Amino acid sequence: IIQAKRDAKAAGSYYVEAQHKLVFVVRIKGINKIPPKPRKVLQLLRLTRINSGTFVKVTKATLELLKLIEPYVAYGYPSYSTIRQLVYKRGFGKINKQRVPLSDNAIIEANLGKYGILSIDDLIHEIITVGPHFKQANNFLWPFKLSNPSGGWGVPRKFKHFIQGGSFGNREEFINKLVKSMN
Amino acid sequence: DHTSKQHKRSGHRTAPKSDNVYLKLLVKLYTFLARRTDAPFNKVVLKALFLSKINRPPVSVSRIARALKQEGAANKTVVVVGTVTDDARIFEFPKTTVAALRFTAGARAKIVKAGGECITLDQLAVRAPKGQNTLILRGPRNSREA
Amino acid sequence: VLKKNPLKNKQVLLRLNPYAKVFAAEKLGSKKAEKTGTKPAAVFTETLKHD
Amino acid sequence: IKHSKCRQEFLERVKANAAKRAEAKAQGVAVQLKRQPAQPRESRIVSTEGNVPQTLAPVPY
Amino acid sequence: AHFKEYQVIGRRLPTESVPEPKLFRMRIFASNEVIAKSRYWYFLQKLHKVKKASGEIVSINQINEAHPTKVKNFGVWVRYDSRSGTHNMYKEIRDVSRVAAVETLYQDMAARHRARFRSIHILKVAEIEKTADVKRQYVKQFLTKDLKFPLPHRVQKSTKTFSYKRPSTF
RNA sequence: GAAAUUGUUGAAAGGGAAGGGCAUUUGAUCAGACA
RNA sequence: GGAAUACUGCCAGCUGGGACUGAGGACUGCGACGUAAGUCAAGGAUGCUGGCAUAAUGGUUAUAUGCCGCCCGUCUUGAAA
RNA sequence: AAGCUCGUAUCAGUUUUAUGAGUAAAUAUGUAAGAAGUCCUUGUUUAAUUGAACGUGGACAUUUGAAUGAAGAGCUUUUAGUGGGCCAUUUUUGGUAAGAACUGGCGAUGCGGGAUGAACCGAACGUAGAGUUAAGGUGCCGGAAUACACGCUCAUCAGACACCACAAAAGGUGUUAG
RNA sequence: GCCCUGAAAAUGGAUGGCGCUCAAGCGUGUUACCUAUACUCUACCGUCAGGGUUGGAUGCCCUGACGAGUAGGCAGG
RNA sequence: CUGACCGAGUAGUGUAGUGGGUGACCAUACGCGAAACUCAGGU
Repeated sequence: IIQAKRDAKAAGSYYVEAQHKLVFVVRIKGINKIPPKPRKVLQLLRLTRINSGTFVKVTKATLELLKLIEPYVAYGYPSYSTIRQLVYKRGFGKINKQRVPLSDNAIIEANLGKYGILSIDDLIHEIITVGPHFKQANNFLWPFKLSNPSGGWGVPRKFKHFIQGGSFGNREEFINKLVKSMN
Repeated sequence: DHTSKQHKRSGHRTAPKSDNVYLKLLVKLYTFLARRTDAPFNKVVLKALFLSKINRPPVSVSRIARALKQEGAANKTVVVVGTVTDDARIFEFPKTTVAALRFTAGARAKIVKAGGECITLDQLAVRAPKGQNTLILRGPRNSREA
Repeated sequence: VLKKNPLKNKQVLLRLNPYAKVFAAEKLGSKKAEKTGTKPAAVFTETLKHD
Repeated sequence: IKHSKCRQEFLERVKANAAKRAEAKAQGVAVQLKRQPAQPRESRIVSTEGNVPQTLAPVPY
Repeated sequence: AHFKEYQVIGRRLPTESVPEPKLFRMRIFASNEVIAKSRYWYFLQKLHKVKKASGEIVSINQINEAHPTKVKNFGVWVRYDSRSGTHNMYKEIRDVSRVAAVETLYQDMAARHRARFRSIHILKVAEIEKTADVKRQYVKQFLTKDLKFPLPHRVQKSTKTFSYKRPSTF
């Protein structure tokens, strides 16, 4: 990507990165006083409780859902390091009906080898590099229970758009910093 | 946050309401068989044992003959979880083995006369641990006034 | 009984991913790049500094 | 009272999907008849060789 | 923290019969790339018929100051929306760089006019190389040759809460 | 031979209320075990 | 024309100090260091040392102080009224 | 509450695809996204088994007909309390200064903040240990910077943080900038 | 933009008080700080759910989620 | 009687602020988004 950018710049052209196919969404507001529409949208995304997030496939259907829950969630484009740290620290794989930690590659293999994923690294690759079995891996991963950001959210008031100096909204590149503090 | 009920109980029974000692022994035996055999027959028999008296209508001896007339069912063993009641409407009873919790005096006498052999559920399980060559008959439920 | 955390206690990290041992050999984080003389095009530079 | 193209297009798409399934069974290939939502646009190279990028300078006031 | 300058170019994503639009560009001041892109979209939507859904940012690059260490008299034209109808405003700020000049302008507008960031429009900022064309007295006074002034009533800061010397100024 | 109420002796506190909750200092009192 | 620094992100880079927790209870499993024997920071604390062996720690209560606490039941869309 | 029959189960207070409904949007409202479906052939009211209808032969099993999520779906018996509630938001009407339609709260609600509050901002509650935050604050009462940086105020009832219990036009030879 | 009038009553009174004027007032920007029964990590009681157990069976072990509440229902004491 | 970077991203509208304003009202960010109208063609 960087080589293509340099070539375009040196040849009187402006290379544009492909629109990100993966986003990370973290709940920012509580349960009380949530209108039914955003409440149902968050429920479908498995954002049961505040300071919890899940990986969402970037699609026009999911984009419209995110548009509705915009005031209540903060999301962006996670980096490889952030995804790896999340999977290694808060990585809990869904088994029949219980939340079991991914403490060994054997556990992942016994419940996700049907699709060729048999190790935590393979799951991380499928998540960051959205593949055909992205939905299966995303559903298999339990929603991440994230702590509050160490050092504060960095804004006087959370309930404002990121463009307006708040916390929610689109923080595409700054989502990694928030995730690292919250992880 | 929650989406379903805070705490939801299972929609199936665990132990019979009756305190009969012998019935509980059969329940224990069938639970062990179902857990260590996974046979659908054992699971069905275990589930039927938890049904109440109303939900366990008696099966007439004529109804046993009804099933035995099916193609290939002449030699199948008939298992009735409830009680087998006699029926004078049938004048000839095919010679067959019947397994049930309780057998009425008339039904037992008719079965013995017809060359059959009344048997308890435990004996049937001993003969058929996996429920092979077994037939299950459930008595009419709409018959009871409701 | 207790969930141990990767990124520290390197035994668990090596258990989860044997490639971590190979990662350390070259360290896979400080690899030297290759310099190139791809000077930016005149149009881009003119449009950047100028309005 | 209501009878519109809503269902007619569904049957037309069903027929098209059946034809595509027949084609993919005759020739080895993924059936690919499952509709997919609009996907993000891929990367591409844009050049200003044709027209210089003008500056708007939001003067209107 | 400090404001950043980004060059933002929009494409107005092409389609058949509408290929390769003119690639409009703008100069945007913002603290981060996201805010710069949002402001660029806000200006573009008002200027002509374009939208974020039907457009994309061709490229964003930070415009570093050519001479970060040099005193310049920056001429500023700003349209600010007060409680009543908005009106034009021309200001001059003696600063070291465009970023610093814009940062000082924002504070000056917020203080002397209560104009918030939402209501501030940056029409144009241009360095004034000439000297005879300066029109604002408060910046002109600083251009006098060999200018020297004192700092009367200097006040010091004390770490301890109690002082025995009863300090003085200068 | 109970409580409401009262007197004697011992202890404690009390500047227009008392009583209660988390938390500790001081006074009194108290059970247990030591190849 | 030759460089750094600033900003930014990465390091399955190193390391000092402080706080809480010691839950499980003979082995079985996943891993690392070793030619091997074996060892280990690898599915939950071990090793050594000192004082006391008693009102020393600790419980009950009298009372000292940091903060809080409105008067019980019924009724009322609502009460301390 | 008691449960009964089935079980991967069809579903969804949500989006996307297709289009009705509207000089006429937006929000919503209606139907579908098929295995209980599609196709070739063929048996038992039209002039004609021409066709409807239900069967047999044959072709496709699951990228099988969009996304996401689902402590499963349906079914039977019976019953304790309420059937007058109050506050807040949007639309409509009325109006110098209340009546109908929507959704969220209190009533049934603790905890932090607004010195207190039922309608407010956070957040909904097992008993404990450590850490990070929300709103709210960093002169003392009151735990936190008499923190940093840019501009304005002399007020003889200044000023001091939405709901809070709230005034402007206008006048001033007060003051700052256009 | 800031200030006075515009905004006149009756016991004495309240940005909450003390109190403050390059504010400890006003608009805005930048940092570190205090914490709720909220969030993150862990110990324990209980409810629920999924498994193991023929060698105190309603018994014992492992795993996962949760604990608001008036009228009222059930269950265990 | 059709196409259009044509009205116009205008009117209008869902969502959020301890946003401004005594009030009337207004601006911002996440979106949707027209018609009459204009040019040409049609008849």
